[PDB]
Amino acid sequence: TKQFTLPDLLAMCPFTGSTNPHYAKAAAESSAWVNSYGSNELLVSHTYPYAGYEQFRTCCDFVNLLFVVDEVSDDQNGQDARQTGNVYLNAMRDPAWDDGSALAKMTKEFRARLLRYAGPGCYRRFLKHCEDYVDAVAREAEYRERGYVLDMASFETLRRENSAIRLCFGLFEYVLGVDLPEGVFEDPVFMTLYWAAADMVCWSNDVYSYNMEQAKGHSGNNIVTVLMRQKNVDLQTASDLVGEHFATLMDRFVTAKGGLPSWSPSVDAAVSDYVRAMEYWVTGNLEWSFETQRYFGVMHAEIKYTRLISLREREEEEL
Repeated sequence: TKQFTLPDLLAMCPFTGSTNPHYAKAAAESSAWVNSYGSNELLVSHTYPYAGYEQFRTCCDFVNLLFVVDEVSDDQNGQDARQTGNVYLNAMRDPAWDDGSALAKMTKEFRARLLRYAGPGCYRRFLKHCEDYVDAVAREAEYRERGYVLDMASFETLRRENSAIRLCFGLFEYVLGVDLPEGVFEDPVFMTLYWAAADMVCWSNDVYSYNMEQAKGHSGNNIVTVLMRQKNVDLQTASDLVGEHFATLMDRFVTAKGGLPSWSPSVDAAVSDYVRAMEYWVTGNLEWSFETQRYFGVMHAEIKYTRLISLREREEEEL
């Protein structure tokens, strides 16, 4: 198999995306903050287009910090990657903790930003998602250095955490300025929307990044690889099944959305803000994927329309 075509995820997406007007200034400041120790911030602008200046700058700094942790991690063994995670995690959990390293200082800077406006529920859930993320990144490093590909159900549990999508959803309440009450997170209809959206991001990202990951021997943390080995199907079929799974979760989302409970007028208004935020992430991640060069190369703009991934075209650009 020398080429395949990506599923038309944007055709399946009934939502209208937007961008953040504070991108130009806030992205540059966050690029400068990183450098002191633009494409990463574009994802943030697309996924948090409603965020105010200071909240959008916090979001930019946080995603960059994940990109830093992810990139240091992907180049490490299981022992070292776990050590990198514990620096991020200890600096998040413990105000007294700080080993003087660059990563701890970056973490503490972000923590201070988040703690200006984060409520007690946002911070509690966020630390919990920090522990799960670090563990999953550590394990992901362990499995990559061993050659071990997970079975599908084990893989989703792990990918849901090492994607850091629960941390990004975990900023909604910081950006919007409100803690949701615990009963909302326990409602089965709301959990349905949360997981459908979380998984839509994970699955689209994987089919888009598959070609880059496999060129780098990084493709075992990817649903396309898991589908091909667990289902014994070829690459185009794996693509096909990712498109089918995306459209089914999208069906689940638009339908569940129409059925949420009513708590109170102030809680219902915040719930609705949270749901639009999830929709914005799904759509913005699709649009950003063809705007950056990192998944599809120089032709990424044209690939938006052809959806063709070709080895010869790869060989044409590499030469």
